[PDB]
Amino acid sequence: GVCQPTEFISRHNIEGIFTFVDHRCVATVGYQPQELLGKNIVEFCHPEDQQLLRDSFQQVVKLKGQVLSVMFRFRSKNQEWLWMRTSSFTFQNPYSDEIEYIICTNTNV
Amino acid sequence: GVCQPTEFISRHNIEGIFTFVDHRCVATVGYQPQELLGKNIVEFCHPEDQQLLRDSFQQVVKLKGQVLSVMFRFRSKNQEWLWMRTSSFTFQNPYSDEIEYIICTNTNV
Repeated sequence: GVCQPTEFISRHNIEGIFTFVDHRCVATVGYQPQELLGKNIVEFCHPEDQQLLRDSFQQVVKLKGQVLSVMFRFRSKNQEWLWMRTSSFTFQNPYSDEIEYIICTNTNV
Repeated sequence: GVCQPTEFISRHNIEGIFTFVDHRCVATVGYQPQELLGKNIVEFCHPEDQQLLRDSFQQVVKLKGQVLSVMFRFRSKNQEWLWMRTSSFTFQNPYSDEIEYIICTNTNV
């Protein structure tokens, strides 16, 4: 049942900064979580795809709890553009209903 | 870019108890997080698929950090068996490398 990884989950603040990444990012895009944490996801995005990815972040926060999916090229550690299909949605605190973070699942396609 | 959901992320203890579920579970399997949290995932598994799912949970902890993927039928709230493809892996504390959670991404096939 052993899988090689094909996706990783990240958490982001509303501006796009990585605040959590699981270790599958090493296999998927070549970076350790430590190399991504504190950086904006848009810094790893192909310049042509940056408005898509920005629009995704803006919209996911406007309709809290709605899921979006976007496709964009991600800069791997090995200096390749990797096509990524990322689903995004906000996670609300169960008690205040405020946005706690944006949850991204980033799949290499 | 709006997506209807057909996967959700859960976290589990080593025995399979749900300790986290995102709200996409409502669309995917019909339950609120509160209906899953504190129950074992095996309680929602078709009896014929229970040993596969047990074997998954046993092995993911043995090779901590390795990703596994299993297919099993999940009992939805609407009393239907839904085929689920679940990837599982343990998330390690960044400083001790001890297991903190099992992270499951549960996708309706």
